Amino acid sequence: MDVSFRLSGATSSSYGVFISNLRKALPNERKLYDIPLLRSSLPGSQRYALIHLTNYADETISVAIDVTNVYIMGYRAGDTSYFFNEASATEAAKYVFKDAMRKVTLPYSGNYERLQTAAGKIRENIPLGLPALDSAITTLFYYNANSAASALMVLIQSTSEAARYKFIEQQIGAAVDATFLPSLAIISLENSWSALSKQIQIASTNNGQFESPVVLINAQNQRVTITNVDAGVVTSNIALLLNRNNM
Repeated sequence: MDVSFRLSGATSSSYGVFISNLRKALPNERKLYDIPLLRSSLPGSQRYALIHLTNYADETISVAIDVTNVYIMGYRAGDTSYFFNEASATEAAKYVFKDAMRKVTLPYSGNYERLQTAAGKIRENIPLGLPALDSAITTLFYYNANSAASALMVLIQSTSEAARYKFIEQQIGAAVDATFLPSLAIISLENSWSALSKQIQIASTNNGQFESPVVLINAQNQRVTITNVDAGVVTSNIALLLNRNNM
């Protein structure tokens, strides 16, 4: 299922609607504690979906994502496609944006470690919020190489991370006319998706108890250890689980 989000006239509601639609395009056979469990894997012809993003100036880029883990493989702007420099993207290039006659291989893979190095900035130094997304779209639309890395980090957190965590969704969506620097509470959630997903799956057959704790940071910068599905992050935050079979 194709989905989309328009910055022109965007509101907290319209962003919520978009995130809601993004989550819906992700297939799942089961749910654990009402949280959809993503597929272990899918055939190339079902593995990808597109996210059409339109900035204020009405310029649009299509972002390709792997629906089993919500990872961005690359994006398309007009007749040019852009793929991350990694095996995942190379594989996706065989299925998406195949009519784009210009194919560009970005100089980095899509993980934070690589991107932060290319950007010379870590996530916490990069503003988020709808206006941030607009600007990121612009730099990707015209491919402003020296700013693409940070822009991609804005794109990832505004889509992938937002889909995974309702909290991140709230924070980014509330920032309609201004931006903000992401808290460690947000970064913490982003860094712990695999772990939380794994522990919740184990918990489903381990009396609701985690095998290993997951440490997060709350809004007061204190470390909070998660050990069971009664934790708030499990009850009222995490909106998708990465399959144990799929990293």
